[PDB]
Amino acid sequence: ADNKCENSLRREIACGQCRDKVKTDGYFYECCTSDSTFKKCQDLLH
Repeated sequence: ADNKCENSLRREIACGQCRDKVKTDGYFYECCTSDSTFKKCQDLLH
């Protein structure tokens, strides 16, 4: 898929945080193109 975050600044800023917390390389690029993966990240930030 394409980089959704590239179009949504919020999605980019959000993934950036989880990328560090989750401590998983590629996570940022994964959640950016993964609606399901965002669910988990949404819980952590919550």
